[PDB]
Amino acid sequence: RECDYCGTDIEPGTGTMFVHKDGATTHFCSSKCENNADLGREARNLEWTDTAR
Amino acid sequence: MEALGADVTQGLEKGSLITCADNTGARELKVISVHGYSGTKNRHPKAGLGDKITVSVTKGTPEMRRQVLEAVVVRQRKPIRRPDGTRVKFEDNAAVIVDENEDPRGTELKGPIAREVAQRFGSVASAATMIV
Amino acid sequence: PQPSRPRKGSLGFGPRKRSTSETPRFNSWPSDDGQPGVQGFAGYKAGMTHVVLVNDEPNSPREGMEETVPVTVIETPPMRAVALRAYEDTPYGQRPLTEVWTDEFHSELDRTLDVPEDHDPDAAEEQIRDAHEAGDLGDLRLITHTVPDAVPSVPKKKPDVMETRVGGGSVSDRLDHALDIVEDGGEHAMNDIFRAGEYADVAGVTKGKGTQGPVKRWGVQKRKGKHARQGWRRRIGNLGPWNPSRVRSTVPQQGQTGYHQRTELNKRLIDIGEGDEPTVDGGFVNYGEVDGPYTLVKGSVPGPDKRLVRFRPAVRPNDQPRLDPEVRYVSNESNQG
RNA sequence: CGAGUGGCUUGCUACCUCGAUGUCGGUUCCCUCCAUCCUGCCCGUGCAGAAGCGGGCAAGGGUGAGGUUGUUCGCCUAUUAAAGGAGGUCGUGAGCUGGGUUUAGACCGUCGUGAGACAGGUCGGCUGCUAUCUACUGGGUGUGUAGGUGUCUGACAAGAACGACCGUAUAGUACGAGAGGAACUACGGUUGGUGGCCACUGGUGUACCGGUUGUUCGAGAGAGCACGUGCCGGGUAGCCACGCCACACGGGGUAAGAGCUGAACGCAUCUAAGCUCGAAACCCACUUGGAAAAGAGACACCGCCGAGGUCCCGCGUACAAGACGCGGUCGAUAGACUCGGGGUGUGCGCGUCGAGGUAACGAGACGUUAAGCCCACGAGCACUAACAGACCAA
RNA sequence: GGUCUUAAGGUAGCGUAGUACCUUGCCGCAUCAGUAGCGGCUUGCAUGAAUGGAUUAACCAGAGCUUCACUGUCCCAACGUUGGGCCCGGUGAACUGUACAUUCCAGUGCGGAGUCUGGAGACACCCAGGGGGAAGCGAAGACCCUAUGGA
RNA sequence: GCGAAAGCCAAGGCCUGUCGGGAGCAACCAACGUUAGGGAAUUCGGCAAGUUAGUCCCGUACCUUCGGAAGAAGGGAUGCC
RNA sequence: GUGGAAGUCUGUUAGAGUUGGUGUCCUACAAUACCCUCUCGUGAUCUAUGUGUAGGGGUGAAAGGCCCAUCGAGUCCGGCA
Ligand SMILES: [Cl-]
Ligand SMILES: [Cl-]
Ligand SMILES: [K+]
Ligand SMILES: [Mg+2]
Ligand SMILES: [Mg+2]
Ligand SMILES: [Mg+2]
Ligand SMILES: [Mg+2]
Ligand SMILES: [Mg+2]
Ligand SMILES: [Mg+2]
Ligand SMILES: [Mg+2]
Ligand SMILES: [Mg+2]
Ligand SMILES: [Mg+2]
Ligand SMILES: [Mg+2]
Ligand SMILES: [Mg+2]
Ligand SMILES: [Mg+2]
Ligand SMILES: [Mg+2]
Ligand SMILES: [Mg+2]
Ligand SMILES: [Mg+2]
Ligand SMILES: [Mg+2]
Ligand SMILES: [Mg+2]
Ligand SMILES: [Mg+2]
Ligand SMILES: [Mg+2]
Ligand SMILES: [Mg+2]
Ligand SMILES: [Mg+2]
Ligand SMILES: [Mg+2]
Ligand SMILES: [Mg+2]
Ligand SMILES: [Mg+2]
Ligand SMILES: [Mg+2]
Ligand SMILES: [Mg+2]
Ligand SMILES: [Mg+2]
Ligand SMILES: [Mg+2]
Ligand SMILES: [Mg+2]
Ligand SMILES: [Mg+2]
Ligand SMILES: [Mg+2]
Ligand code: NA
Ligand code: NA
Ligand code: NA
Ligand code: NA
Ligand code: NA
Ligand code: NA
Ligand code: NA
Ligand code: NA
Ligand code: NA
Ligand code: NA
Ligand code: NA
Ligand code: NA
Ligand code: NA
Ligand code: NA
Ligand code: NA
Ligand code: NA
Ligand code: NA
Ligand code: NA
Ligand code: NA
Ligand code: NA
Repeated sequence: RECDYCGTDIEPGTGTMFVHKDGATTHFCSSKCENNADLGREARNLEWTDTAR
Repeated sequence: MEALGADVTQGLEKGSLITCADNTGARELKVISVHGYSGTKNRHPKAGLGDKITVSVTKGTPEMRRQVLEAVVVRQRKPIRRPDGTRVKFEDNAAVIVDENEDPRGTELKGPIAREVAQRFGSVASAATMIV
Repeated sequence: PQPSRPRKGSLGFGPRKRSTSETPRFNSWPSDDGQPGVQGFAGYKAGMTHVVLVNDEPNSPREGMEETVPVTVIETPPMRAVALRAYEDTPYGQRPLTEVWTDEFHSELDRTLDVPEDHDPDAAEEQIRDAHEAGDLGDLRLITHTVPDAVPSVPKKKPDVMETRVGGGSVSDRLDHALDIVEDGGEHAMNDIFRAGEYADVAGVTKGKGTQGPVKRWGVQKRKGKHARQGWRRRIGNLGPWNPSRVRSTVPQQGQTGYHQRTELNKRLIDIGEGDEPTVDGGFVNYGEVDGPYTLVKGSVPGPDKRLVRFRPAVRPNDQPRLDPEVRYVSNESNQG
């Protein structure tokens, strides 16, 4: 699996899946990503993110 | 009851206010008790995903208001662990009003539902739009 | 009315004092069923990671499916049964009769023992066989020790010594089996005693926490609400009633917490290998790198990293053995981050 | 109607304390009783089944959360297997609380000529002490057993280490006209309790990194202060619970009870002798402590001019002193350095762009730059420091 | 009852009251559930007109209640910060003390014993702790009665 | 900055609100920070703590002695260049 | 629009007061203290100094409050052994 946020591979037996109100799903590899997301930031604008890279 | 097939950290308590994820006319539900549960001195009875809880309607249609009904917890903000180790959490806390047979009192369920709730309440599941 | 409520903490692991030996001492052994064999082994705790397993449970609606399981990595290099002690039955229970030692000793066993320079193995063996002829021979055990020097991550070289019982077919048969192991050099391994998938009981001295209060040590509540601001926060209400006018040992009080012996039952052995397959990137925190004989224990094990832990075939298993579980993945992800 | 038991209520008495034994209720924390509410094992039934009612043994465990009231009590709600009662100075103020009773202020009603009163109501109205002894929880130093190392034994001691519920198969089956509707056994899970653990999720994290406000060091750079982080964002190790792991069965002897054989009493009789079974209770099993068990223990080796130990030095798997554990050049114990593994989030400077502005100037953008800064972890590595050396000892 | 005591015999109002014994009065609102709170009723144990009655905008560290918001008050506790606590140098009191004193379970006794009686347990000394007991320390009981006491 | 307000800093004063040394510095206590999900379930009682907050624009109910109620409530904005 | 009234509002301006915490203290720093919270703050306001009223007497927006840690009758000595 791949983190729907930063893009790196999610270590199996790890991570959280957030279920949106509409039913959409978001797999996070860590708290760092979830939190950066809750701040309304987009992974593309964060230089440390594989996405952005 | 049947194994949920997932570990749950009850995220609700007696007195908690949660969303009524159906079209019964009840918008907000207040938890009153958890079916088959017994706590311990000073402990607030707790309820989470997959539990059948007794509830009272706080908001909604006049006729639905103040009524004491039964329901099933379909979503909770506090995480739950699936067999593969992953945690799953929802955007809100929600329950669907149920009857003696556990058939949804309503005709449609609003919002997603946890797959684990299926292994317990079939008719509730077979009325789901989205099952995550 | 005053609602009922279970007392705080168990009264079965006391007194809650500092353990006498950092090396655990089993107070029970498995039953003499199968073929003769040493009934235990030891290793050093390293850390934890998880592994993905194939549901092995025949009664699980998930049997055959992937499954994440926590595991504690324990370095289990070969040990050495350096002697065979014999006990004799007497009106006062069992008492050591004699011992049969060897001559081949690990270079540094003299850091702990005054290694034998002159011993009569045969005389010892004779005395034992006579005892057995007379029918006064009590169980048979082996004096065993570890080789910390084989484990780099562990500072000590001084070996840990413990006695492990030998249960086997007949007394004559296992007596012979014992002597055979010893005579060689006593060198034996985890393989020889356990098979992945079996249940074992792991004993060990828990992590020490020094002195702690009733709240942490016994689980009593903290003062609540207004009471929490009056000058008392983590002290119990009282040491007892007016009468009896004395404090009962059953009231939760401050004291040593941690560093006690514990024998955790029915621990499943997920796998027994060798190498660095289970090691974590960056190395196990506060431990080091694993690359040698190891054992993966399901769940947790008492004690801190580096402490000696002991294995014994479960004495009261609930489930039947389900040998060699399929391991599809062992996480090596860094434990830092 | 008659005979009793208890000492929870109330009343009686006036034995004890007026050079004071701190009140009610609550709370917290410990032990107990049985007249048993649930759970186990049973008997009867107006016992078809299911659901009950009544009774026996039985105190192992459980007996919970809330709305009114200071309340105890009690009323009420939803859960529950059940939400039992009682004793411990109406257990518990050198533990807490201080809502009520019952100080000094005040109001109302009633009574009184009045001061003022009330077995009426109401608002406000204080909680002292550095533990000598004893007691217990934990930690040491000595002596006794009578040189040391290591490994054991087990007299005894503690435990609830486990209690309980739901679901599935059994089975829409036995039973029953039907409605309805079991069980043995085998499984899965939950709850309460218990012990341990931190890979996972979560909290902390005044280590650390970034952003940014005010001010001061002229600007820049880089910094101090703003309570012991200015605030905001992220967060490693560790510690933790909201996270994770583990916590039987089965034997033995019994109670109530079901029976066998069996006599007194040729019959009958579960009992008088004998015997087979049979409770969550008892014993064992299992976990923990345990040579100071005065019968003060056992075994193996080493040693009595030397075994071993203390001090010392580098350190923690340990730790309030003390104790404990490991390493000490025959070395990786701690530090430096370098890698690895991690945390932040892209440094200074310079270049280009930049709304504009004659210009000066210019917030900010891109590049150089997964940069810069930082790490309580691991590895490599004898470079530095574990040197020198003292002592006790049959 | 359809007057009598003793002059009159409660009018406007308000009312289960900060006044209502019965009392958690009855009905309603509100809550899952409300001896509370508010509204209505009200025969008021024992309301009522400057002993002022009713009512009232504004004001209030005044008494009671409800809602939104908020949150470690709680479920259920954790980690951290600073000052202590702990060890070391120096300084250096007080409270309290009939004696003895390692106690525990029972009993007894002026009926609430470390000391009496019977048993049980108990090798000595020392450190830290939270305060069960010494009917712990502190104060010749404020309550109550008594005194041919006081004010 | 509204300010004799806060915070920071001059001049001027001080290190005498006058005992120190050591242990990652344990339990426990005083002040205090942060706590997931729930959100008064706590309690005599929301006690304690928390929330809100400065300024500008919009907008503002019952009631009223017409003064008030009122900053009612509620909504939006806020830097730098 | 001007004007700028008020036992008017906000306000740790100075200054006055003292509600809650029933916190810290309770052989105290203190025979009435410390901290946070809180009330007033152009007026019946707060305050220095001077000055008057004296014990069954003062003084009292009244609590039997106050009259030098002394008040339902101050303090000292005497009556008094
Ligand atoms: Cl409930
Ligand atoms: Cl408390
Ligand atoms: K008395
Ligand atoms: Mg991760
Ligand atoms: Mg409670
Ligand atoms: Mg207090
Ligand atoms: Mg980690
Ligand atoms: Mg007393
Ligand atoms: Mg009985
Ligand atoms: Mg019991
Ligand atoms: Mg009492
Ligand atoms: Mg009690
Ligand atoms: Mg007491
Ligand atoms: Mg007291
Ligand atoms: Mg005290
Ligand atoms: Mg009171
Ligand atoms: Mg009151
Ligand atoms: Mg009162
Ligand atoms: Mg002697
Ligand atoms: Mg600072
Ligand atoms: Mg009323
Ligand atoms: Mg009149
Ligand atoms: Mg005696
Ligand atoms: Mg007296
Ligand atoms: Mg009196
Ligand atoms: Mg008089
Ligand atoms: Mg929270
Ligand atoms: Mg409440
Ligand atoms: Mg309550
Ligand atoms: Mg407050
Ligand atoms: Mg004014
Ligand atoms: Mg003001
Ligand atoms: Mg004057
Ligand atoms: Mg008076
Ligand atoms: Na206090
Ligand atoms: Na306090
Ligand atoms: Na007492
Ligand atoms: Na007395
Ligand atoms: Na009480
Ligand atoms: Na019982
Ligand atoms: Na109640
Ligand atoms: Na008493
Ligand atoms: Na008190
Ligand atoms: Na009390
Ligand atoms: Na039995
Ligand atoms: Na001995
Ligand atoms: Na009147
Ligand atoms: Na006032
Ligand atoms: Na807190
Ligand atoms: Na005491
Ligand atoms: Na005008
Ligand atoms: Na004050
Ligand atoms: Na006078
Ligand atoms: Na005189």
